[PDB]
This record gives sequence, C-alpha cells and structure tokens, in this order.
Amino acid sequence: PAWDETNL
Amino acid sequence: NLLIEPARIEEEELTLTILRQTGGLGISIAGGKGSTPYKGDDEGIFISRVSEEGPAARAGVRVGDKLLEVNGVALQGAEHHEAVEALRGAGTAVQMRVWRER
Repeated sequence: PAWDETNL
Repeated sequence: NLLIEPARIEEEELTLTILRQTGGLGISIAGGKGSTPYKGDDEGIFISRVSEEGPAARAGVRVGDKLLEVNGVALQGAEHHEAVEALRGAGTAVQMRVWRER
C-alpha cells in the first residue's frame, strides 16, 4: 500500500 | 573572478517547538513500524505535509523532517498510530527533535 498519512 | 561554493548544510538535528492552535499543529505525518515506509526502507516517522502559514511552519518544521522525539517520548520503533496518539495528546506546546537531510 501507499504509506499512511494522518493530519495533526 | 570565479565563484566559490557557499557554506552548505548537509544534515541537521533540530529541536523545534510548535504552539498548537484550534485547527491543530499544521502537519501531517507518515510512516511507522508495520506500515509502508515513507522513504526507502526507513520505517521512522516523517513529516509529510506542512500547512503553509500554520503553527509548524512558524516553528520551522519542514516536509521530510524525521521525527525522533516529542515532549520526552522517543519515537524509535514507534508504530504509525502510536506516533499519532503521542502527537494528538501532546498538549499546547509540542517540542520535537527532528533529523533533516538536504
């Protein structure tokens, strides 16, 4: 998968 | 006359302090143990995005910065969701130690 991204 | 190369940073460890606002910290993070690396085979936590005029931009954070530690919490070997939880619960002032390459 693509790498995970989380907004903070 | 011929030009000499100016001084040039190749690598850098920094300590930055973000002041949270109602919208958050103005960053996105990527990577972590168990998930797909942000960069090559490095499973560390990385800054993937900085809001242009956001709190982290003000504090000097940059895309690609590798996150090493947050308010005394070491992120070595951290899973993606563990770093997210440390950051969402970091409070008003988020001081972080980062590794930065050119």
